[PDB]
Amino acid sequence: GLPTMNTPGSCQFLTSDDFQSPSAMPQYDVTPEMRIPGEVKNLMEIAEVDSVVPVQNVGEKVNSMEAYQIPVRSNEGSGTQVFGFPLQPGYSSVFSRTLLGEILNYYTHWSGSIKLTFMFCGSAMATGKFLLAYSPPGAGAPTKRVDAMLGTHVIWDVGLQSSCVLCIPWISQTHYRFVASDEYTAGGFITCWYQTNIVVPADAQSSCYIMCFVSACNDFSVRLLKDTPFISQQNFF
Amino acid sequence: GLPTMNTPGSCQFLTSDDFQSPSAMPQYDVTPEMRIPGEVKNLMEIAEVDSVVPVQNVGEKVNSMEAYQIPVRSNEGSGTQVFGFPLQPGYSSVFSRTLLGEILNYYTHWSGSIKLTFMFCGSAMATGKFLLAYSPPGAGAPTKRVDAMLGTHVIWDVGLQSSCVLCIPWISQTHYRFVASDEYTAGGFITCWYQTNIVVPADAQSSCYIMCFVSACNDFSVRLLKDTPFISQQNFF
Amino acid sequence: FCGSAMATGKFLLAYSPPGAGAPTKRVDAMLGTHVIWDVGLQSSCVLCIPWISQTHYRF
Amino acid sequence: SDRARSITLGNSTITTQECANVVVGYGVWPDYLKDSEATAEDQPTQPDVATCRFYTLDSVQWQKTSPGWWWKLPDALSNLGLFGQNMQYHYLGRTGYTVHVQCNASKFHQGCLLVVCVPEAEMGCATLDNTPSSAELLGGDTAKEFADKPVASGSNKLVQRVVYNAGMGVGVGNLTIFPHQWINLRTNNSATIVMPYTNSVPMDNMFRHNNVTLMVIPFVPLDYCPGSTTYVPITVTIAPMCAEYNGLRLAG
Amino acid sequence: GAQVSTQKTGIHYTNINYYKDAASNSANRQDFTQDPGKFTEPVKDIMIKSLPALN
Amino acid sequence: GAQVSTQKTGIHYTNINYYKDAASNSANRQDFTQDPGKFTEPVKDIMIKSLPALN
Amino acid sequence: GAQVSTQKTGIHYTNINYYKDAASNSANRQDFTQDPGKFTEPVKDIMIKSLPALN
Amino acid sequence: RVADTVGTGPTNSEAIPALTAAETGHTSQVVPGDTMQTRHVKNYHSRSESTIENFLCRSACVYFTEYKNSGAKRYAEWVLTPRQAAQLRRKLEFFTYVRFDLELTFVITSTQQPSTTQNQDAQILTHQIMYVPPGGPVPDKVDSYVWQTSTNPSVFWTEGNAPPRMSIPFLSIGNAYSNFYDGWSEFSRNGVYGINTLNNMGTLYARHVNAGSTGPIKSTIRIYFKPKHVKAWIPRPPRLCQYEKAKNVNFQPSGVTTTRQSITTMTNT
Ligand SMILES: O=C(O)c1ccc(NS(=O)(=O)c2ccc(N3C(=O)c4ccccc4C3=O)cc2)cc1
Ligand SMILES: O=C(O)c1ccc(NS(=O)(=O)c2ccc(N3C(=O)c4ccccc4C3=O)cc2)cc1
Ligand SMILES: *C(=O)CCCCCCCCCCCCC
Ligand SMILES: *C(=O)CCCCCCCCCCCCC
Ligand SMILES: *C(=O)CCCCCCCCCCCCC
Repeated sequence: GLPTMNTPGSCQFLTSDDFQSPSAMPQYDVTPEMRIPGEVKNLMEIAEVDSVVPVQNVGEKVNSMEAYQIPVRSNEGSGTQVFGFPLQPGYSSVFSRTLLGEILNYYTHWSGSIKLTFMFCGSAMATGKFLLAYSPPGAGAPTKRVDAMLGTHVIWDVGLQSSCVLCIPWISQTHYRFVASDEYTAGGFITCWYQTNIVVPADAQSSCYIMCFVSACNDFSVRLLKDTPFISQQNFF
Repeated sequence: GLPTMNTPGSCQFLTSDDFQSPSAMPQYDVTPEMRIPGEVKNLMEIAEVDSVVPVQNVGEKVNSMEAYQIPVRSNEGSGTQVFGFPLQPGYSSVFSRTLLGEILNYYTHWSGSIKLTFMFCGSAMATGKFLLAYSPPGAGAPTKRVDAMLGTHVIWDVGLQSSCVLCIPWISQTHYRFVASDEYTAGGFITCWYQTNIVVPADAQSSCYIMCFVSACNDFSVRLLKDTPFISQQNFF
Repeated sequence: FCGSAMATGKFLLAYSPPGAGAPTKRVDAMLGTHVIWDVGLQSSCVLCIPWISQTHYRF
Repeated sequence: SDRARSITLGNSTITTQECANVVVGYGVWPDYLKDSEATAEDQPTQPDVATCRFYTLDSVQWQKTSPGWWWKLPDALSNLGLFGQNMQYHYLGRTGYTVHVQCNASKFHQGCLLVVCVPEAEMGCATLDNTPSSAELLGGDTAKEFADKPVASGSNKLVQRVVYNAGMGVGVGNLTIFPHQWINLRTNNSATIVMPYTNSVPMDNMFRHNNVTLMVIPFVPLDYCPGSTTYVPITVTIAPMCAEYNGLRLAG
Repeated sequence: GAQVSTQKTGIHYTNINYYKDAASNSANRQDFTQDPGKFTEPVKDIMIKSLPALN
Repeated sequence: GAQVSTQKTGIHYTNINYYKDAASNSANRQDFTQDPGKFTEPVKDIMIKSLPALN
Repeated sequence: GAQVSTQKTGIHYTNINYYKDAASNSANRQDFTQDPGKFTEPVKDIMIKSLPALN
Repeated sequence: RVADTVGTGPTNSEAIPALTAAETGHTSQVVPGDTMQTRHVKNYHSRSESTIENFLCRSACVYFTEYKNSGAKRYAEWVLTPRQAAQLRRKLEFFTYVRFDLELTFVITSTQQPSTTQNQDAQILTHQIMYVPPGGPVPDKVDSYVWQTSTNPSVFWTEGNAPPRMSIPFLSIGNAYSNFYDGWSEFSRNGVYGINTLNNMGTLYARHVNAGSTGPIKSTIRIYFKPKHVKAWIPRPPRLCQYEKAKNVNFQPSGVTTTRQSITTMTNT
């Protein structure tokens, strides 16, 4: 016949290969398709959807709904911190089990902007202002309000419209950052402070909560598939 | 199926082969390129760059900067030799660890012209003349100035313009010469003499130095890749 | 420069705007306007002092 | 004529009477980052004439026995001017340099220097299972010096400094592929190199990466007869080129 | 009956189908259409950013 | 979709790409462009041989 | 880029070169040019048979 | 490529191509016809073996590890670097920044180990090599759930066939791999020096999928890297010293060259 020669990689099973293989059932006609609502064609469709972030998660809070709630209250003075967590989804305790964060433990690399939304869930007599800050890395976390207003920030005023978005720009030396912890591809720190006290009248609760959401922007992308560390087994089920 | 027949060389791993092989990560998009200064596309680009030659290298000189320095001084008469080394880069002690010489221990064959540059590093009151000679092989090294002026030579006069180039023509029976020592592809000998004494006034040093440089010309080429004898190991690092 | 023709040297000719007192080190004086003067043939160099003033005239 | 040169950046002006031309990088002149190579999405800070101007570093004596000197580039200007005050408030920045080395001596003196700007000059440690500390590599406008004899191996965080290996384990006579000039005292008294920004990322933090290292190495020692000047300094002057900074935060 | 298509790059390749069943063909790797607007913005009224979400 | 290119001689060969990734292709052996003028002559002023390098 | 050449007979075959080096090609079997006149008749003067070789 | 020599006759001129100033940092462009009478030569030489995509594009053994079908050391772990083995490492360090695609090729061999087991009778061995991208689960034993390979690239190879091979893209987060890093990853400038995450490209695991024999068999896997589609920037002086460590540039001070008797002698010692 036709003289041929085999090359390295013949008679191997590579799990990522695409080759054609004969059907075991030939001339089998499959059932028609129907239009089912909500077809998914990309996983960045469903990473652009808001998901409640468990900011609190200190001891026994993860075994309750108190994880999702962020305390804020009427206190003396202002310029006290409300929360702080580091930017690094798919590593951080805060972000690893969010909807964004679990489409990001299947990938090694990530790029793009992330938008946090906050929703004030006090009474309609409560009012206040917050400073929602993001600091690039290289100087540690800000420990005062005056240190935190030197970074990117938004001042949020609560009225009608009970949410505000802090969009986190992409500021990185590299085009991608590792999903896993590395100090070369450090993300920075996201902190919140009282710009002004929570002020309430009599007969309205002086303790209120904030809920946080996280989603990707439209410039976001992920790269390089890998197994997730979050599912295990000891035997077949 | 299609009748085929296998030939000798099937199911071998030849280390120099070019064949296509499936990617283990399919549809992976690589990071964009940026223009980084100083892209290299050929190694004859970087063999055409001058590199200081350690002409001296006699005993304890190789463990100092005295290797690179060539003594010249005011002496009685003239027609005394300054240095001599054989033409054979990638073998000779003088040339094997020069920048030219180390892109030439990865190759078996070499061809073309080589240009030596000399730079006088006396004071600006010092003056002198030299005879920079090259003798083709077949009569041994010249042992007198009058034997050395029968070959290719340049008389170098020191003034403003403190360098002079001795370009070594290609004069060979064969189109290529071996990198390694062979007497069939002998190179010849490069020697230097006082054409005139070094003359200085009072209060200026009568001892001066010369530095030598080496680079390939634009007609230079190398052929036939091989392992270099200059890197070793006993175990993995 | 009115040395001999074998003498050579370099100088830093500086001008500092006011508001921080006179510079007391070379490294303080190179943060203002300056010219590095090299002596060779051409034995003069000009330090031109720009007009940097809040007002249009000075007393 | 060909020996006269003047370079004006900001306030500063340099003038030389003996000049060997200007070497420019890899034939690439400093430029601002393009929007088709940029990654960071914030608006840059470009201070212009408050960063891009000549800064003189401390002088260092050239003696008959001197082995050489090195300065690591962004961290030798880190305490100087508003160049130093933009790189501690920002996470990122990129810049090229113009390095000018001066050294004048009479026509009865002799010696030769090699002036090189070496991209990413990573330097060995005296002890082979340790890496150097940051107090042995970085000056701050003070020069670090080479040695002429091997550094003994203790339990050191010391650099292995020897002139002939250049502290990197390479031949010192092969450093001539890097942008370079020679100061030969019978010809010229100054050397000018213009480096462009060289990195594998478009901007980088400058307080933990040094992307260039200047080295001044005697190849022919200083020599003179009795009656001449015995003190010959070497001054280094460095100007940023097209500095940008991005990622404004708190100082540190 | 060969198809010629572009490769994933920062050229072209050739493919012939050898079997009579369309379930024997290699996987479809290069389909990049997407529409996140079903899961984001499922609201009946059109939201305009730079205007109140609630009047 | 075959490419036909010249061989290294002191004829021609045919090549088809079989994979959908451009990192699966055979090595580029025949790119011979070069420019030594970045590393030799990096000087700002144009040097003319047959004229003084320094006036 | 196939060559079609005649076979040795008392038809035609097809050949494609698969490699980028011209030292990888199959042997040249069908080159039948010859010239025995270098080794026979190397004489300066033209010899005519049917005439004396020496007058 | 190679240029043609041009003929030249006698001169006596104010031209001075031979004289130059080497202080300018410029390599002289003198050709042989400048300094002497030459004939015209046609050159047909080429510079095709000294392309960067010829120099670096040959398979080179980077590492080898061993593992057994019994006892301890049931699998082999290796973090992919081209810096364990001297020869490949030196070639890449003619450059500061490189960018390439790998082709991995594995030569897997097996050797019967001495034992007092009576009536050994091996079945054919099948081996699994599993590439794990940075992060994610790491096998801690043979027979863990990590060898499922649901999303990790993996190959299976039975003995007496052709070596496996696979292509790897350019996997850097940067725009080129760096062979040198003059910095710290920490902002404090403490910790390890010269350590960077631009050159991460996972870990490789290898095991037997069956113990074929009742007796002990030990396998050796050798990994070969072949760069291809190469681009390289900023050339550097070659390494003069022997390497000591795979993560450091540390060296023992070495002389410039080997010695010889005199500065006029025509032989080496
Ligand atoms: O290697 C893999 O592909 C592979 C290994 C483990 C695996 N999942 S597991 O939950 O870790 C698991 C671990 C062990 C066993 N298992 C055994 O090891 C075994 C031995 C003998 C009889 C039955 C069994 C059996 O159920 C089954 C599952 C899946 C695949
Ligand atoms: O043959 C080659 O491809 C090969 C042989 C040697 C080699 N490099 S080496 O530095 O000479 C070297 C020499 C020996 C070993 N080595 C052993 O021989 C060995 C035996 C048993 C366990 C561990 C090892 C082990 O590290 C490792 C490296 C690379 C490849
Ligand atoms: C269209 O299909 C014709 C184009 C040329 C086909 C070349 C076919 C290659 C060899 C046969 C593959 C047959 C698979 C059953
Ligand atoms: C262009 O590609 C069409 C030219 C003729 C193609 C012949 C194809 C040879 C056999 C198929 C190779 C297919 C590889 C997936
Ligand atoms: C000219 O070469 C095109 C003619 C048709 C080519 C059919 C090719 C046969 C299969 C591919 C051989 C490729 C060898 C690398």
